[PDB]
Amino acid sequence: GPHMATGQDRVVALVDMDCFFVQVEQRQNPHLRNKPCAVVQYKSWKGGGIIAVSYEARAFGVTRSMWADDAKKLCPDLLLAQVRESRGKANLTKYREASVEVMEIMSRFAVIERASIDEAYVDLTSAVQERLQKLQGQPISADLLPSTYIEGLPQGPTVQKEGMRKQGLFQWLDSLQIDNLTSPDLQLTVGAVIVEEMRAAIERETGFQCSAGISHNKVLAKLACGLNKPNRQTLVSHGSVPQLFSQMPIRKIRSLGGKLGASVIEILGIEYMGELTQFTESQLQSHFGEKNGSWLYAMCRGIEHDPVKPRQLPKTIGCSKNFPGKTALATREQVQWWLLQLAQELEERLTKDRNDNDRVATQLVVSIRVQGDKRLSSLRRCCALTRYDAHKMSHDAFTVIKNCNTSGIQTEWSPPLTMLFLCATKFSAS
DNA sequence: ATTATGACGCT
DNA sequence: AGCGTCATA
Ligand SMILES: [Ca+2]
Ligand SMILES: [Mn+2]
Repeated sequence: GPHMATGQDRVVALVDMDCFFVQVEQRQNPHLRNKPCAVVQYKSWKGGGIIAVSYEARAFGVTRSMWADDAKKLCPDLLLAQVRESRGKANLTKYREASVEVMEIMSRFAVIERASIDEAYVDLTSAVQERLQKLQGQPISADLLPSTYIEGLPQGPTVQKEGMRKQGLFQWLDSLQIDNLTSPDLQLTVGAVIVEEMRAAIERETGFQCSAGISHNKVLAKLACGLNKPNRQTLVSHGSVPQLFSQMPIRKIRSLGGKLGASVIEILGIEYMGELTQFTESQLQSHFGEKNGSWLYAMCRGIEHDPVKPRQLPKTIGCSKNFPGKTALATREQVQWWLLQLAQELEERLTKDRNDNDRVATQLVVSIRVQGDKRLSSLRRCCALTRYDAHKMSHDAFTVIKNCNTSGIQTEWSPPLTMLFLCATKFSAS
């Protein structure tokens, strides 16, 4: 009891931009602001595929991975912004550059781990200790947490949402013991103060709104972030975990949304995260392996130790294109033309990366899919990447994959290719 | 005929 | 190394 770790040593936040590609387009085009709108890629096939949706549009049932023509059936007034096309393919440069804007602001506050194009983890443990010493055991005012929800509160002995938020925050702050600098609840609270400041800086300096979660580890921070979107932040305390997890579907936890999570549910005959506490660590290891079992055993108790890695930049730079249905590449020169298109975009991004970040990729990965296959990827081969030249890279890509062709005729390609992928990897300092 | 990515684990 | 899993706009 004295020695049982509680996984409360760190303060971790996850900051996630609201409807990110939509906000990027709304900043650019004021006519889209405060409207049901979505971002789409391509247009010919069923109006294009939606990849981001404003909250106004979500209210009509518009979702990601919906065709625009179908979204227009739910929301006739839906406004659409198209992803840029370059060299015959969608080009995401505008959103990658907006991502860098936000990541650079966050980095002023602390070490961040880039987790996607629109979100990053923050280890706030040191920043919190410093702010605590400035504070001199002075109470934290509700005024410093103007957009913060405390998960699980209010509780016990107003019908409007902002009213409930303040009720919960007051109960939380009323309870706090600001006298103890080592108190995990106090540490989370100060972490939340800092994240309010970070989110205010992001909005001031970019125009973009975001949500955030604050907790003691990455999984809880990610879960917290989702609880009160958009434009709000949520503090999930160690103490809030039993109630939170008691009705939390297992698939909601990061890494459990796929096959492993489905197996936890099936094998154990349970539905909610909290139900995992009734198994021994060895039981969980027996079913799910040493690593997953130990992870699950601690995670269902609110404990996880995965560090926030100090990495602000992506580890790989890749370019890919699908060729679905009848557009599949059936001739050699088709294949070679697109390999060149991909390689030209890759060269452009790599050259920019080398100048910005002082590094060079050393490996080129080539991937394809074949019609009827499998699997998102059918085949993956690597070769050396020694010069940032598209023509060399595309010639090299063709070399490592040309034996995939089962056509006796070398002018034809069989089976037709439904995907091409070029990825640069293994960066070295330059 | 969601598409275009990007990280990490297994063997 | 090559494959598979899981994730995000
Ligand atoms: Ca987001
Ligand atoms: Mn995200």
